[PDB]
Amino acid sequence: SYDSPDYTDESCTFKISLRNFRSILSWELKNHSIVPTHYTLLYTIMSKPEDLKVVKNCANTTRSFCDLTDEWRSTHEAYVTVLEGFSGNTTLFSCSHNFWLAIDMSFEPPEFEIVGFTNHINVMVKFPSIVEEELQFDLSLVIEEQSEGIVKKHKPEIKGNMSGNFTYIIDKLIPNTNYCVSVYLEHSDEQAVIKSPLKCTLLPPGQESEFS
Repeated sequence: SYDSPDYTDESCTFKISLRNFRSILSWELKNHSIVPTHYTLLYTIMSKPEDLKVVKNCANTTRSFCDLTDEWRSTHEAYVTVLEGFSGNTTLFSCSHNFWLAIDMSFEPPEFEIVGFTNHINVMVKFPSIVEEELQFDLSLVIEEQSEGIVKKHKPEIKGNMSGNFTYIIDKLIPNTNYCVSVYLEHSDEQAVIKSPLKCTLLPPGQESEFS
């Protein structure tokens, strides 16, 4: 059916994550005809596009996602990147993209769960142990609350809160409230919603039970 043998060819899509406020950029270049294996993740900063680096640990590598915790310390900048993938022994392609960290910051790896009290909520976001007094990202945390059909977004002061087991409490709720608590970061923007797989933790559902 249809007339088109070639539908897709090299998504050349670089996915950047953020584990414990550590940067890790990856790529999505599929192969149709030629069979590539090793690649070379090259990266730079928008303000200095002339300073691209073929990361030694991400050059002719027969891997995909390359990491960068202290390699992209220019969070405030847009880490422009050029991932040149070599098919076998030759450079088969070269794709670039302006990574907006300061504006994108994709968090998810961190640990997080939530305990719900019959009437309140206990949200603990497990961010790495870091002393804000020397942090690299001013990034905030957005505690989203999806209780009993009600969705919401919180944003507690991360001034020294992103250093371990974040302690937040979602209260002011009626008994029996199963909420899906997400953990996404923000920064004066409603487009950087890295809403990770929430936690739908319910609380001891009152339901009266002949108490009054």
